[PDB]
Amino acid sequence: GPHMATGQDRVVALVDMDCFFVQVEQRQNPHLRNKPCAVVQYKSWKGGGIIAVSYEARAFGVTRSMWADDAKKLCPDLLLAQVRESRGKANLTKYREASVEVMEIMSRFAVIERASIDEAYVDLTSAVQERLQKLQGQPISADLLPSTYIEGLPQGQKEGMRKQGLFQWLDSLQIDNLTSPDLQLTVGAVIVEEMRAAIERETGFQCSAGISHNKVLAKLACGLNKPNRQTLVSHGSVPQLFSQMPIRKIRSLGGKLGASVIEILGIEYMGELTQFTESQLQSHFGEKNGSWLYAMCRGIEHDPVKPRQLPKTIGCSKNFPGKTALATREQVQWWLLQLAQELEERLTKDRNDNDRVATQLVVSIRVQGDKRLSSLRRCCALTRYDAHKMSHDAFTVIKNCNTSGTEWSPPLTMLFLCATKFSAS
DNA sequence: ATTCTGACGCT
Ligand SMILES: Nc1nc2c(ncn2[C@H]2C[C@H](O)[C@@H](COP(=O)(O)NP(=O)(O)OP(=O)(O)O)O2)c(=O)[nH]1
Ligand SMILES: [Mn+2]
Ligand SMILES: [Mn+2]
Repeated sequence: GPHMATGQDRVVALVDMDCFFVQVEQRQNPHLRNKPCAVVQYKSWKGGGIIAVSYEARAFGVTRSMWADDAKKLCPDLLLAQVRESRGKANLTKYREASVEVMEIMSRFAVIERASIDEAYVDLTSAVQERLQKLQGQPISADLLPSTYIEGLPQGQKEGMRKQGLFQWLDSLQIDNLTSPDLQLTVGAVIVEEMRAAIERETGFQCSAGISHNKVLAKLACGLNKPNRQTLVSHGSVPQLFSQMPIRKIRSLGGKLGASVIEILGIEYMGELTQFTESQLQSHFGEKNGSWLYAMCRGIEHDPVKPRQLPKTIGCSKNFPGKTALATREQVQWWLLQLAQELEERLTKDRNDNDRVATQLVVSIRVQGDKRLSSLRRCCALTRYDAHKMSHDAFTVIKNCNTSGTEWSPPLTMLFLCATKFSAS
């Protein structure tokens, strides 16, 4: 009872941009705004592969991983923006720079952990404490939460439902107790409204957010009312929320591990995990995963918001599927050089912006007919930012995969160069 | 023949 800690010590938010690459293209090209539109990579094979879809286009069934030619069958009016092509490959620089715009705004409010090109976690515990002291017992008005949903409310038109649930929540709040976790989350949500307003004012981009006591619940909360809304998931909301939540929806369980939880335990929903002992879960899934699962299904997770805004690696990849696979020495060399030229550009800019240098070069390849996504992964020293040296070293390190007797066999279906092991500069 | 990333765990 009094000694079962409840994982209510922190206020954590997850901010995720709405259809991010589409919004970047819509800001640049006003003719795309408020239209069914998507962003593709390449164009020749089936019109290109879609990686981002506006919410208008999602209403017709357009999804990521769809070929644009197929999406047009669902949505004949679909508008398309193509990712930039440089040195014969997709170049995501525009979206990386847009990401930095957003991250720099979020960093004004609190320490953030970049979790992807378009999302960051925010540790708001200290900011909430400061703001609670600033309010000096003053209640929290619904006007301060104009885009917030309270998960699980109302209890007992979409905007009308939203506001009913918010009123129920706010009428229940104990504002005089500076230590109430529910009040702390509410103040967190006020700050996140301010952060999201700043992002939209200063970039034009809309985003959604989750506010809860840890990263997993904040990420889950984010997706519940996208787009352009934020969602507060309280500790008390967890039993009902998890009682029908498929296990695969929880971050890290969308893959083989979640499938094995489902199959070994004979369950479907996160909440059903509560019926197992910590030792039982550790027995099936290992000591780390088992402890994590035991706490997670009760709404509890301890993973910190890491102070890390910048990527830890800078990588350059290209697939060569089907008959396009690289089958000569000259081909492999030329593409390694293209990859290294983009890597050198991004690294030189990184070194000037972020006062750091990469020290290790990772080379990964796939060969045709190989089941694995990495037929080989080998590292070497990254001593200078020179594309010719990096491409020559990558070839030196992969060349003994060639079984030919000028030819390359098995043909390569993927090349990948990644700079890692950064040190201050 | 979604492709192009990037974090993190295991051994
Ligand atoms: N190259 C590449 N980029 C991708 C891929 N998947 C996503 N991206 C890029 C394009 C995406 O815009 C961006 C962020 O991915 P999300 O946050 O998962 N989706 P979004 O923000 O579009 O919509 P929502 O409102 O549902 O969050 O990452 C992929 O497989 N490949
Ligand atoms: Mn997003
Ligand atoms: Mn995202």
